[PDB]
Amino acid sequence: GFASLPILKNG
Repeated sequence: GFASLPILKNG
Protein backbone atom coordinates (compact mmCIF):
# COMPACT_ATOMS: atom_id res chain seq x y z
CA GLY A 1 0.00 0.00 0.00
CA PHE A 2 1.64 3.25 -1.27
CA ALA A 3 -0.61 5.96 -2.91
CA SER A 4 1.22 9.04 -1.39
CA LEU A 5 3.23 11.63 -3.47
CA PRO A 6 6.03 11.05 -4.65
CA ILE A 7 4.48 7.47 -5.37
CA LEU A 8 7.16 4.83 -4.45
CA LYS A 9 5.16 1.67 -5.44
CA ASN A 10 6.66 -1.73 -6.59
CA GLY A 11 3.33 -3.41 -7.59
